[PDB]
Amino acid sequence: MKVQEQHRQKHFEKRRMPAANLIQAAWRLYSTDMSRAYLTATWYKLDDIMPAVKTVIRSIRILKFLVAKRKFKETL
Amino acid sequence: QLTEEQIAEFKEAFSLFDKDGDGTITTKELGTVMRSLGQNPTEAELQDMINEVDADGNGTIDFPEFLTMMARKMKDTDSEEEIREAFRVFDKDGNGYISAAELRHVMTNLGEKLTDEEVDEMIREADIDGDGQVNYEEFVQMMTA
Ligand SMILES: [Mg+2]
Repeated sequence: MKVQEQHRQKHFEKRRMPAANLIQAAWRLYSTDMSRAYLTATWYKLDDIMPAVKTVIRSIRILKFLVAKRKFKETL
Repeated sequence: QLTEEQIAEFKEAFSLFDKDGDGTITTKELGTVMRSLGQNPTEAELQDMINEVDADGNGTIDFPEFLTMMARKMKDTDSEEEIREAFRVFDKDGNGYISAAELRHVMTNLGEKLTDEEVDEMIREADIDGDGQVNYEEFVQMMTA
């Protein structure tokens, strides 16, 4: 009865950590193209001489988002 | 739908990983570049990243797989649905809204916790009116665009 309710509250709280990880990885991926972290003279110059560096950083965050999305789906 | 130079840019990034030029990215080359930037992934984390895009099964990323991954980013149907499902886990009313305070709370206390400056940049990217509520459905539309 009430144990069934506190069980699904415990099966649901197991999703809250992977759900936060997915949101965090999604936001960090999105912020790669707009964050003030990259709005410096250093990154503009770095992005001018070797734009591959920023693309590499984005590729890593995409791979991390994909891993985070799977682990969240594995808690369903 | 990718321009010829847009492909050349992704090829340049792929070549940074693929240092020896054999057309594949292993855990060695993926982790070497990550750690050159100051990151410290574990070997298991590198295997999980590669397995997300390795459609052959040999434990590598080739350029076609890399190109598709870079083109899709988060713009797919499955990403929009699962990110929305993640926000729902922190939606008490089931109304598609979450208070900016509760969003700040979960981001800085669960999982790979966001820094204070990170979550501040996230809250500024969403819009707040009235009771401090953010419409996270329009927030995931912004991220997956
Ligand atoms: Mg190689």
